[PDB]
Amino acid sequence: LGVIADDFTGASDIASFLVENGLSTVQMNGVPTQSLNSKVDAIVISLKSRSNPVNEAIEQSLRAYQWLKENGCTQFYFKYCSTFDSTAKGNIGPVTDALLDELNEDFTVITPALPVNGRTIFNGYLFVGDVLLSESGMKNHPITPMVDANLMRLMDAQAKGKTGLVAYADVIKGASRVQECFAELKAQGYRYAVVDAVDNSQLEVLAEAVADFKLVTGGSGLGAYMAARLSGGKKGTNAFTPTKGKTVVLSGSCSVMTNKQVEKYREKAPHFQLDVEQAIHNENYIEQLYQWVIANLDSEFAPMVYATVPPDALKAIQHQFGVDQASHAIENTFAKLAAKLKQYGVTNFITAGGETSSIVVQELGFTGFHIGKQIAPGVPWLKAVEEDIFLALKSGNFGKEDFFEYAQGMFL
Repeated sequence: LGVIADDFTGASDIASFLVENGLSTVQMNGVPTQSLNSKVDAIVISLKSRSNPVNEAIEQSLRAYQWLKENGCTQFYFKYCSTFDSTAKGNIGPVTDALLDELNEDFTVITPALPVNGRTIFNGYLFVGDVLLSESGMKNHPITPMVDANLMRLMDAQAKGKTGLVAYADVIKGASRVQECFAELKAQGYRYAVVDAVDNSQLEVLAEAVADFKLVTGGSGLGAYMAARLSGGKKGTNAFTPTKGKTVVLSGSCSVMTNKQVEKYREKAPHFQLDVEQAIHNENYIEQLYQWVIANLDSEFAPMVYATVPPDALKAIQHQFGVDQASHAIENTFAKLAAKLKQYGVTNFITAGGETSSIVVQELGFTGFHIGKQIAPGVPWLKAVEEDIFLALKSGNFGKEDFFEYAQGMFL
């Protein structure tokens, strides 16, 4: 199974869904230049093609497909947002068409639905919670505003073909009936088919119906049920975790949740607060931190180096050292420390904060990861494809208070 996602958050989202439903998954960030020496059930390629120039999105998508194809994928999934984010030139249609063309196929399904998570489709109209898409916040979206809730109309505006519908009344009759409707829509000259779902069992039916489709499109909802069918109901209970090795926590976020997670963890393990003044003027700071970390790698809980300070104290630093000057010092420090620790032999990295996580992954040079056991919603355990290194990247809002120790508790 090859998934081609139009954004990072969505790629991570569906990838977790595939794993939480029994499928071994590898999420590549961008089209890879080297083959995947690993045998997995699903490979998700994360792109930045939600609203970039349409010919770029098409070329990139075709490149992702060619790679996924070269690397064993036989079924493809074009993943987009559950709110159908696009415009009349919105790449959803162009990309679907390009993919259909390349594949020598002429029909596929459309479904940004996951009823349990407030994304329902009735009569082809998309609802976002209790209201129509056109009535939600999406109506005034900053990049891709949505003023029409009718999916067949939205797709028709940006597609080369015509969009049909498999209504609720027919989905509730089963997979076979859906296929009969698929056969009917195709005879009527439809190239795509929106499928209703006001309840999750409708995705379960569709999942079964599209079992032999060379290509399918949608949000995470369908992909999840496709994984559940392919796995036979298996869950993520047996997804991997880090094996025993040296671990380090690098916290840089100053969000309300992170500040509490740090305040709760410094109580449990060795902690060294990263001082911004020293990050910019002391040249031996990285060497000091490195020595300190490795000399505290034997405690019960991994040592933690953190920049995390209350949003109040942070704004005070931003207005004394400068927003960008202080941001760099912190990022360059974690990056150079993480590189030294990896060379030394640390195999598990637990980061906190969006920027801190990106910089550490950037420095270590990882291009993709094997998705593992879920530590918290949105925070799975990872393992680089390049080498046996595990990482837990926690954006500032995810995880409960005891996140740091918990992340470690599961593999001990």
